[PDB]
Amino acid sequence: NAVTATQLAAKATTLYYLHKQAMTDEVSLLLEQALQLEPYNEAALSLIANDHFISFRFQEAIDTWVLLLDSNDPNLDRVTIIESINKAKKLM
Repeated sequence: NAVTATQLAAKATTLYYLHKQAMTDEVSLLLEQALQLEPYNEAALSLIANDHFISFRFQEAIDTWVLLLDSNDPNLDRVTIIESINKAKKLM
């Protein structure tokens, strides 16, 4: 019935990328709500990490990705996430 965490994170993602990649209160709240429903939501944590990365906060990007890796979702693309961590690590 209700909107899913991924659907909330998808709206957050649209408002983010199409609007100057700003973490506004609106984007942050949609993400918070995705993570209230699913604490390890891939779409949500991935936006947060990417936003850190884009902002050159490489340590915080890594922390978010490492947190995402603790997901128990068998389908999680760990490979791409760890490539992201590795890039970030090299830019620090």
